[PDB]
Amino acid sequence: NLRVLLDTAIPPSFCDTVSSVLLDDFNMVSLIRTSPADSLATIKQDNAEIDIAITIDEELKISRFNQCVLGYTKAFVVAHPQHPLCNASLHSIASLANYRQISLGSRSGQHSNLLRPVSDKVLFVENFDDMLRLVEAGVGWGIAPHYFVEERLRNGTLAVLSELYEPGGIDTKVYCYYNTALESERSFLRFLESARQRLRELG
Amino acid sequence: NLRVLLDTAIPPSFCDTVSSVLLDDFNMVSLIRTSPADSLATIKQDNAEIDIAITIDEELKISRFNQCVLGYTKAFVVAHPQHPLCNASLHSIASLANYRQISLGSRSGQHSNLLRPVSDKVLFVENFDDMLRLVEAGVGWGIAPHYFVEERLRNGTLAVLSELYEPGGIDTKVYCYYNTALESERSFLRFLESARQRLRELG
Ligand SMILES: CC(C)n1c(NC[C@H](O)COc2ccc(CC#N)cc2)nc2ccc(Cl)cc21
Ligand SMILES: CC(C)n1c(NC[C@H](O)COc2ccc(CC#N)cc2)nc2ccc(Cl)cc21
Repeated sequence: NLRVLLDTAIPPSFCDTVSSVLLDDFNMVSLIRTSPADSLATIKQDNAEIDIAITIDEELKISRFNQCVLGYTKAFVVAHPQHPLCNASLHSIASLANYRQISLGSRSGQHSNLLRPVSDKVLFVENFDDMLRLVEAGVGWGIAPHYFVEERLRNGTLAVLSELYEPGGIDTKVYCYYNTALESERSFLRFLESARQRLRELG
Repeated sequence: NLRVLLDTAIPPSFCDTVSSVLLDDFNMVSLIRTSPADSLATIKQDNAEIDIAITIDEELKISRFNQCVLGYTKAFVVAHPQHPLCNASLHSIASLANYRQISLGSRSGQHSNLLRPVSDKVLFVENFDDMLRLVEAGVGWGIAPHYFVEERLRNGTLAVLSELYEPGGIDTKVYCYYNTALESERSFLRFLESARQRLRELG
Protein backbone atom coordinates (compact mmCIF):
# COMPACT_ATOMS: atom_id res chain seq x y z
CA ASN A 1 0.00 0.00 0.00
CA LEU A 2 2.93 2.32 0.96
CA ARG A 3 6.14 0.78 -0.56
CA VAL A 4 9.42 2.24 0.89
CA LEU A 5 12.97 1.62 -0.44
CA LEU A 6 15.89 1.87 2.06
CA ASP A 7 19.40 1.49 0.55
CA THR A 8 22.16 -0.49 2.38
CA ALA A 9 24.11 2.71 3.36
CA ILE A 10 21.17 3.90 5.58
CA PRO A 11 22.14 2.95 9.17
CA PRO A 12 19.67 0.43 10.71
CA SER A 13 19.08 3.12 13.47
CA PHE A 14 17.56 5.39 10.68
CA CYS A 15 15.48 2.38 9.44
CA ASP A 16 13.72 1.92 12.86
CA THR A 17 13.22 5.75 13.15
CA VAL A 18 11.40 5.76 9.77
CA SER A 19 9.30 2.54 10.36
CA SER A 20 8.19 3.69 13.83
CA VAL A 21 7.02 7.14 12.48
CA LEU A 22 5.33 5.71 9.30
CA LEU A 23 3.25 3.19 11.35
CA ASP A 24 1.57 6.12 13.27
CA ASP A 25 -0.19 7.26 10.00
CA PHE A 26 -0.12 4.18 7.63
CA ASN A 27 -1.89 0.74 7.93
CA MET A 28 0.07 -1.31 5.29
CA VAL A 29 3.85 -0.49 4.91
CA SER A 30 6.46 -2.47 2.84
CA LEU A 31 10.26 -1.96 3.47
CA ILE A 32 12.65 -2.98 0.59
CA ARG A 33 16.51 -3.00 0.93
CA THR A 34 18.68 -2.20 -2.15
CA SER A 35 22.36 -1.51 -2.97
CA PRO A 36 22.77 2.32 -3.13
CA ALA A 37 23.89 1.63 -6.77
CA ASP A 38 20.44 0.04 -7.60
CA SER A 39 18.15 2.33 -5.47
CA LEU A 40 17.29 4.96 -8.18
CA ALA A 41 17.36 2.34 -11.01
CA THR A 42 14.56 0.53 -9.00
CA ILE A 43 12.17 3.54 -8.48
CA LYS A 44 12.50 4.42 -12.24
CA GLN A 45 10.70 1.05 -12.89
CA ASP A 46 6.96 2.08 -12.90
CA ASN A 47 5.93 -1.59 -12.17
CA ALA A 48 8.12 -1.46 -8.97
CA GLU A 49 5.55 1.15 -7.68
CA ILE A 50 7.90 2.58 -4.94
CA ASP A 51 6.28 5.58 -3.12
CA ILE A 52 9.42 6.67 -1.13
CA ALA A 53 13.16 5.87 -1.57
CA ILE A 54 15.66 6.71 1.26
CA THR A 55 19.09 6.50 -0.50
CA ILE A 56 22.54 8.26 -0.58
CA ASP A 57 22.52 8.31 -4.44
CA GLU A 58 21.53 11.59 -6.23
CA GLU A 59 20.24 12.47 -9.75
CA LEU A 60 18.99 16.00 -10.68
CA LYS A 61 15.37 14.92 -11.59
CA ILE A 62 13.62 11.52 -11.89
CA SER A 63 10.32 11.59 -13.75
CA ARG A 64 7.55 11.29 -11.17
CA PHE A 65 9.58 11.88 -8.04
CA ASN A 66 10.57 14.97 -5.98
CA GLN A 67 13.74 14.99 -3.78
CA CYS A 68 14.47 16.40 -0.26
CA VAL A 69 17.11 15.84 2.49
CA LEU A 70 16.29 13.57 5.51
CA GLY A 71 19.72 13.95 7.18
CA TYR A 72 23.47 13.17 6.97
CA THR A 73 25.65 10.04 7.44
CA LYS A 74 29.45 9.42 7.20
CA ALA A 75 31.33 7.11 4.78
CA PHE A 76 35.02 6.20 5.39
CA VAL A 77 37.54 4.83 2.82
CA VAL A 78 39.19 1.75 4.46
CA ALA A 79 41.97 -0.77 3.61
CA HIS A 80 44.08 -3.54 5.31
CA PRO A 81 46.22 -1.93 8.09
CA GLN A 82 49.40 -2.97 6.10
CA HIS A 83 47.96 -1.75 2.71
CA PRO A 84 50.72 0.24 0.15
CA LEU A 85 48.70 3.27 1.36
CA CYS A 86 48.83 2.65 5.12
CA ASN A 87 50.47 6.01 6.04
CA ALA A 88 47.35 7.90 4.70
CA SER A 89 49.42 10.82 3.35
CA LEU A 90 47.82 13.15 0.77
CA HIS A 91 50.03 11.41 -1.76
CA SER A 92 48.50 8.05 -0.58
CA ILE A 93 44.94 9.58 -0.95
CA ALA A 94 45.86 10.96 -4.44
CA SER A 95 47.00 7.38 -5.39
CA LEU A 96 43.57 5.84 -4.57
CA ALA A 97 42.98 6.44 -8.35
CA ASN A 98 45.74 3.83 -9.13
CA TYR A 99 45.29 1.08 -6.43
CA ARG A 100 42.42 -1.48 -6.76
CA GLN A 101 39.02 -0.18 -5.47
CA ILE A 102 36.29 -2.65 -4.26
CA SER A 103 33.03 -0.98 -5.56
CA LEU A 104 29.31 -2.01 -5.45
CA GLY A 105 28.09 -3.20 -8.91
CA SER A 106 24.66 -2.32 -10.44
CA ARG A 107 22.09 -4.30 -12.55
CA SER A 108 22.16 -1.50 -15.23
CA GLY A 109 26.02 -1.48 -15.07
CA GLN A 110 25.83 2.38 -15.11
CA HIS A 111 26.65 4.58 -12.02
CA SER A 112 25.92 8.19 -10.87
CA ASN A 113 28.90 10.64 -10.71
CA LEU A 114 28.46 10.47 -6.88
CA LEU A 115 28.72 6.63 -6.59
CA ARG A 116 30.95 5.50 -9.56
CA PRO A 117 34.52 4.29 -8.82
CA VAL A 118 37.47 6.81 -8.77
CA SER A 119 40.02 4.04 -9.71
CA ASP A 120 40.90 2.30 -13.06
CA LYS A 121 41.67 -0.95 -11.14
CA VAL A 122 38.06 -1.74 -9.98
CA LEU A 123 36.48 -5.04 -8.69
CA PHE A 124 32.63 -5.03 -8.27
CA VAL A 125 30.65 -6.81 -5.45
CA GLU A 126 26.88 -6.72 -4.56
CA ASN A 127 27.02 -5.43 -0.91
CA PHE A 128 29.28 -3.92 1.82
CA ASP A 129 29.92 -7.41 3.39
CA ASP A 130 31.35 -8.90 0.14
CA MET A 131 33.30 -5.55 -0.01
CA LEU A 132 34.80 -5.58 3.56
CA ARG A 133 35.68 -9.33 3.17
CA LEU A 134 37.82 -8.58 0.02
CA VAL A 135 39.32 -5.53 1.91
CA GLU A 136 40.46 -7.21 5.22
CA ALA A 137 42.19 -9.59 2.85
CA GLY A 138 44.01 -6.78 1.06
CA VAL A 139 42.63 -7.23 -2.43
CA GLY A 140 41.78 -3.53 -2.52
CA TRP A 141 40.31 -0.51 -0.63
CA GLY A 142 36.63 0.68 -0.50
CA ILE A 143 34.24 3.40 0.85
CA ALA A 144 31.68 1.88 3.31
CA PRO A 145 29.09 3.36 5.73
CA HIS A 146 30.29 4.18 9.31
CA TYR A 147 28.06 1.46 10.96
CA PHE A 148 29.62 -1.33 8.76
CA VAL A 149 33.18 -0.27 9.78
CA GLU A 150 33.12 0.97 13.47
CA GLU A 151 33.74 -2.60 14.73
CA ARG A 152 36.55 -3.72 12.43
CA LEU A 153 38.33 -0.33 13.12
CA ARG A 154 38.65 -0.64 16.97
CA ASN A 155 39.27 -4.41 16.28
CA GLY A 156 42.50 -3.22 14.48
CA THR A 157 41.50 -5.42 11.44
CA LEU A 158 40.78 -2.27 9.25
CA ALA A 159 42.41 1.23 8.92
CA VAL A 160 40.93 4.58 7.64
CA LEU A 161 42.56 6.54 4.73
CA SER A 162 39.89 9.35 4.38
CA GLU A 163 40.87 11.53 7.42
CA LEU A 164 43.26 13.97 5.59
CA TYR A 165 40.66 14.27 2.73
CA GLU A 166 37.71 14.86 5.15
CA PRO A 167 38.39 14.71 8.92
CA GLY A 168 35.60 12.88 10.86
CA GLY A 169 34.69 10.86 7.71
CA ILE A 170 33.15 11.86 4.33
CA ASP A 171 29.77 13.62 4.92
CA THR A 172 27.08 12.22 2.55
CA LYS A 173 23.45 13.51 2.38
CA VAL A 174 20.58 11.00 2.88
CA TYR A 175 18.00 11.89 0.17
CA CYS A 176 14.23 11.18 0.32
CA TYR A 177 12.75 10.62 -3.20
CA TYR A 178 8.92 10.74 -2.78
CA ASN A 179 6.15 10.27 -5.42
CA THR A 180 4.83 13.79 -6.36
CA ALA A 181 1.35 12.54 -5.22
CA LEU A 182 2.51 12.62 -1.52
CA GLU A 183 3.19 16.44 -1.53
CA SER A 184 0.25 18.12 0.35
CA GLU A 185 -0.58 14.88 2.29
CA ARG A 186 -0.33 15.69 6.06
CA SER A 187 0.61 11.96 6.64
CA PHE A 188 3.84 12.35 4.54
CA LEU A 189 4.74 15.89 5.83
CA ARG A 190 4.20 14.31 9.34
CA PHE A 191 6.59 11.40 8.42
CA LEU A 192 9.16 13.93 7.07
CA GLU A 193 8.94 16.33 10.10
CA SER A 194 9.22 13.42 12.64
CA ALA A 195 11.86 11.27 10.78
CA ARG A 196 14.10 14.42 10.46
CA GLN A 197 13.45 15.67 14.08
CA ARG A 198 14.28 12.13 15.43
CA LEU A 199 17.58 12.03 13.38
CA ARG A 200 18.63 15.42 14.89
CA GLU A 201 17.88 13.49 18.18
CA LEU A 202 20.30 10.78 16.82
CA GLY A 203 22.76 13.52 15.63
CA ASN B 1 54.72 33.39 -4.92
CA LEU B 2 51.74 31.52 -3.33
CA ARG B 3 48.59 32.43 -5.38
CA VAL B 4 45.26 31.53 -3.63
CA LEU B 5 41.76 31.65 -5.21
CA LEU B 6 38.75 32.24 -2.87
CA ASP B 7 35.31 32.07 -4.53
CA THR B 8 32.49 34.53 -3.58
CA ALA B 9 30.49 31.85 -1.64
CA ILE B 10 33.35 31.50 0.95
CA PRO B 11 32.27 33.61 3.97
CA PRO B 12 34.70 36.52 4.64
CA SER B 13 35.18 34.93 8.18
CA PHE B 14 36.78 31.86 6.37
CA CYS B 15 38.92 34.27 4.25
CA ASP B 16 40.57 35.89 7.37
CA THR B 17 41.03 32.38 8.96
CA VAL B 18 42.97 31.23 5.85
CA SER B 19 45.06 34.47 5.37
CA SER B 20 46.05 34.57 9.06
CA VAL B 21 47.24 30.88 9.01
CA LEU B 22 49.05 31.16 5.59
CA LEU B 23 51.08 34.23 6.73
CA ASP B 24 52.67 32.14 9.58
CA ASP B 25 54.53 29.97 6.95
CA PHE B 26 54.56 32.06 3.68
CA ASN B 27 56.33 35.40 2.85
CA MET B 28 54.48 36.42 -0.39
CA VAL B 29 50.71 35.50 -0.60
CA SER B 30 48.18 36.65 -3.30
CA LEU B 31 44.36 36.36 -2.67
CA ILE B 32 42.07 36.33 -5.80
CA ARG B 33 38.21 36.44 -5.61
CA THR B 34 36.13 34.62 -8.31
CA SER B 35 32.47 33.67 -8.96
CA PRO B 36 32.05 30.02 -7.83
CA ALA B 37 31.06 29.42 -11.52
CA ASP B 38 34.54 30.65 -12.73
CA SER B 39 36.75 29.24 -9.87
CA LEU B 40 37.68 25.84 -11.49
CA ALA B 41 37.72 27.35 -15.04
CA THR B 42 40.46 29.75 -13.68
CA ILE B 43 42.82 27.11 -12.08
CA LYS B 44 42.60 25.00 -15.33
CA GLN B 45 44.44 27.96 -17.03
CA ASP B 46 48.18 27.02 -16.56
CA ASN B 47 49.20 30.72 -17.10
CA ALA B 48 46.91 31.67 -14.11
CA GLU B 49 49.42 29.67 -11.93
CA ILE B 50 46.97 29.25 -8.95
CA ASP B 51 48.51 27.05 -6.15
CA ILE B 52 45.30 26.68 -4.02
CA ALA B 53 41.58 27.26 -4.83
CA ILE B 54 38.99 27.42 -1.97
CA THR B 55 35.62 27.00 -3.81
CA ILE B 56 32.16 25.30 -3.40
CA ASP B 57 32.31 23.94 -7.01
CA GLU B 58 33.34 20.25 -7.54
CA GLU B 59 34.74 18.24 -10.51
CA LEU B 60 36.00 14.61 -10.15
CA LYS B 61 39.66 15.33 -11.25
CA ILE B 62 41.44 18.44 -12.62
CA SER B 63 44.79 17.77 -14.24
CA ARG B 64 47.48 18.94 -11.83
CA PHE B 65 45.34 19.44 -8.75
CA ASN B 66 44.27 17.22 -5.80
CA GLN B 67 41.02 17.93 -3.83
CA CYS B 68 40.17 17.80 -0.07
CA VAL B 69 37.44 19.24 2.25
CA LEU B 70 38.18 22.41 4.34
CA GLY B 71 34.69 22.60 5.92
CA TYR B 72 30.95 23.24 5.33
CA THR B 73 28.78 26.34 4.63
CA LYS B 74 24.99 26.82 4.08
CA ALA B 75 23.21 28.15 0.96
CA PHE B 76 19.50 29.19 1.09
CA VAL B 77 17.08 29.59 -1.87
CA VAL B 78 15.39 33.04 -1.43
CA ALA B 79 12.65 35.10 -3.18
CA HIS B 80 10.51 38.28 -2.59
CA PRO B 81 8.27 37.70 0.50
CA GLN B 82 5.16 37.97 -1.84
CA HIS B 83 6.71 35.68 -4.55
CA PRO B 84 4.02 32.93 -6.38
CA LEU B 85 5.98 30.49 -4.14
CA CYS B 86 5.73 32.36 -0.83
CA ASN B 87 4.04 29.50 1.12
CA ALA B 88 7.19 27.28 0.62
CA SER B 89 5.16 24.07 0.27
CA LEU B 90 6.83 21.01 -1.31
CA HIS B 91 4.71 21.78 -4.35
CA SER B 92 6.22 25.34 -4.34
CA ILE B 93 9.78 23.80 -4.05
CA ALA B 94 8.97 21.31 -6.89
CA SER B 95 7.88 24.35 -9.03
CA LEU B 96 11.29 26.09 -8.68
CA ALA B 97 12.00 24.25 -12.01
CA ASN B 98 9.28 26.42 -13.72
CA TYR B 99 9.66 29.93 -12.10
CA ARG B 100 12.55 32.24 -13.18
CA GLN B 101 15.91 31.48 -11.42
CA ILE B 102 18.61 34.23 -11.03
CA SER B 103 21.90 32.23 -11.57
CA LEU B 104 25.61 33.26 -11.70
CA GLY B 105 26.96 33.21 -15.31
CA SER B 106 30.43 31.88 -16.34
CA ARG B 107 33.08 33.04 -18.90
CA SER B 108 33.09 29.50 -20.47
CA GLY B 109 29.22 29.51 -20.45
CA GLN B 110 29.39 25.87 -19.17
CA HIS B 111 28.45 24.84 -15.54
CA SER B 112 29.13 21.84 -13.21
CA ASN B 113 26.12 19.58 -12.33
CA LEU B 114 26.44 21.04 -8.77
CA LEU B 115 26.19 24.75 -9.81
CA ARG B 116 24.07 24.79 -13.06
CA PRO B 117 20.48 26.16 -12.90
CA VAL B 118 17.52 23.79 -12.08
CA SER B 119 15.02 26.06 -13.99
CA ASP B 120 14.26 26.55 -17.77
CA LYS B 121 13.45 30.26 -17.10
CA VAL B 122 17.03 31.42 -16.16
CA LEU B 123 18.57 34.97 -16.01
CA PHE B 124 22.41 35.13 -15.49
CA VAL B 125 24.31 37.76 -13.38
CA GLU B 126 28.05 38.01 -12.38
CA ASN B 127 27.78 38.04 -8.51
CA PHE B 128 25.42 37.53 -5.51
CA ASP B 129 24.74 41.34 -5.24
CA ASP B 130 23.43 41.63 -8.86
CA MET B 131 21.47 38.42 -7.92
CA LEU B 132 19.85 39.65 -4.62
CA ARG B 133 19.01 43.03 -6.30
CA LEU B 134 16.97 41.25 -9.07
CA VAL B 135 15.39 39.02 -6.31
CA GLU B 136 14.15 41.71 -3.80
CA ALA B 137 12.51 43.13 -6.90
CA GLY B 138 10.74 39.88 -7.68
CA VAL B 139 12.23 39.11 -11.08
CA GLY B 140 13.06 35.61 -9.88
CA TRP B 141 14.45 33.43 -7.02
CA GLY B 142 18.12 32.37 -6.37
CA ILE B 143 20.45 30.29 -4.10
CA ALA B 144 22.93 32.56 -2.22
CA PRO B 145 25.44 32.02 0.65
CA HIS B 146 24.11 32.46 4.25
CA TYR B 147 26.30 35.58 4.95
CA PHE B 148 24.83 37.45 1.88
CA VAL B 149 21.24 36.78 3.08
CA GLU B 150 21.16 36.87 6.98
CA GLU B 151 20.52 40.65 6.92
CA ARG B 152 17.80 40.91 4.29
CA LEU B 153 15.97 37.94 6.02
CA ARG B 154 15.53 39.54 9.53
CA ASN B 155 14.95 42.85 7.58
CA GLY B 156 11.78 41.10 6.18
CA THR B 157 12.90 42.14 2.62
CA LEU B 158 13.66 38.44 1.65
CA ALA B 159 12.03 35.03 2.47
CA VAL B 160 13.53 31.45 2.46
CA LEU B 161 11.98 28.60 0.34
CA SER B 162 14.65 25.86 1.05
CA GLU B 163 13.56 24.84 4.62
CA LEU B 164 11.22 21.91 3.65
CA TYR B 165 13.91 20.67 1.15
CA GLU B 166 16.77 20.96 3.72
CA PRO B 167 15.97 22.37 7.20
CA GLY B 168 18.71 24.77 8.48
CA GLY B 169 19.72 25.60 4.87
CA ILE B 170 21.38 23.52 2.08
CA ASP B 171 24.72 22.08 3.35
CA THR B 172 27.50 22.61 0.73
CA LYS B 173 31.12 21.36 1.14
CA VAL B 174 33.99 23.91 0.85
CA TYR B 175 36.66 22.17 -1.31
CA CYS B 176 40.42 22.90 -1.29
CA TYR B 177 42.02 22.24 -4.74
CA TYR B 178 45.83 22.30 -4.18
CA ASN B 179 48.69 21.85 -6.73
CA THR B 180 50.02 18.23 -6.36
CA ALA B 181 53.47 19.82 -5.60
CA LEU B 182 52.19 20.99 -2.14
CA GLU B 183 51.48 17.39 -0.87
CA SER B 184 54.35 16.47 1.57
CA GLU B 185 55.14 20.19 2.32
CA ARG B 186 54.75 20.70 6.13
CA SER B 187 53.82 24.40 5.37
CA PHE B 188 50.65 23.30 3.42
CA LEU B 189 49.69 20.41 5.81
CA ARG B 190 50.13 23.09 8.59
CA PHE B 191 47.79 25.50 6.65
CA LEU B 192 45.25 22.64 6.16
CA GLU B 193 45.35 21.42 9.83
CA SER B 194 45.01 25.01 11.22
CA ALA B 195 42.44 26.39 8.65
CA ARG B 196 40.20 23.31 9.35
CA GLN B 197 40.72 23.37 13.20
CA ARG B 198 39.86 27.15 13.24
CA LEU B 199 36.64 26.53 11.16
CA ARG B 200 35.52 23.85 13.70
CA GLU B 201 36.17 26.79 16.17
CA LEU B 202 33.81 28.86 13.88
CA GLY B 203 31.37 25.86 13.61
C1 LIG C 1 28.69 8.89 -1.54
C2 LIG C 1 30.11 8.33 -1.60
C3 LIG C 1 31.02 8.98 -0.58
N1 LIG C 1 30.13 6.87 -1.49
C4 LIG C 1 30.63 5.85 -2.30
N2 LIG C 1 31.26 5.92 -3.49
C5 LIG C 1 31.52 7.08 -4.32
C6 LIG C 1 32.96 7.04 -4.80
O1 LIG C 1 33.26 5.87 -5.55
C7 LIG C 1 33.79 7.15 -3.55
O2 LIG C 1 35.11 7.46 -4.01
C8 LIG C 1 35.88 8.32 -3.29
C9 LIG C 1 37.14 7.89 -2.92
C10 LIG C 1 37.98 8.73 -2.21
C11 LIG C 1 37.59 10.01 -1.86
C12 LIG C 1 38.52 10.92 -1.10
C13 LIG C 1 39.20 10.28 0.02
N3 LIG C 1 39.68 9.84 0.96
C14 LIG C 1 36.33 10.43 -2.25
C15 LIG C 1 35.47 9.60 -2.96
N4 LIG C 1 30.43 4.64 -1.81
C16 LIG C 1 29.78 4.85 -0.61
C17 LIG C 1 29.34 3.92 0.33
C18 LIG C 1 28.71 4.38 1.46
C19 LIG C 1 28.52 5.74 1.65
CL1 LIG C 1 27.72 6.26 3.11
C20 LIG C 1 28.95 6.69 0.74
C21 LIG C 1 29.59 6.22 -0.40
C1 LIG D 1 26.04 24.35 -4.30
C2 LIG D 1 24.63 24.84 -4.59
C3 LIG D 1 23.68 24.57 -3.43
N1 LIG D 1 24.62 26.26 -4.98
C4 LIG D 1 24.15 26.94 -6.11
N2 LIG D 1 23.55 26.46 -7.22
C5 LIG D 1 23.32 25.09 -7.61
C6 LIG D 1 21.90 24.95 -8.13
O1 LIG D 1 21.63 25.79 -9.24
C7 LIG D 1 21.02 25.27 -6.94
O2 LIG D 1 19.72 24.81 -7.32
C8 LIG D 1 18.92 24.24 -6.37
C9 LIG D 1 17.65 24.77 -6.21
C10 LIG D 1 16.78 24.22 -5.29
C11 LIG D 1 17.15 23.13 -4.51
C12 LIG D 1 16.19 22.53 -3.51
C13 LIG D 1 15.48 23.51 -2.70
N3 LIG D 1 14.97 24.24 -1.99
C14 LIG D 1 18.43 22.61 -4.70
C15 LIG D 1 19.31 23.15 -5.62
N4 LIG D 1 24.33 28.24 -6.05
C16 LIG D 1 24.95 28.45 -4.82
C17 LIG D 1 25.36 29.65 -4.25
C18 LIG D 1 25.95 29.60 -3.01
C19 LIG D 1 26.12 28.39 -2.36
CL1 LIG D 1 26.87 28.40 -0.78
C20 LIG D 1 25.72 27.19 -2.91
C21 LIG D 1 25.13 27.24 -4.16
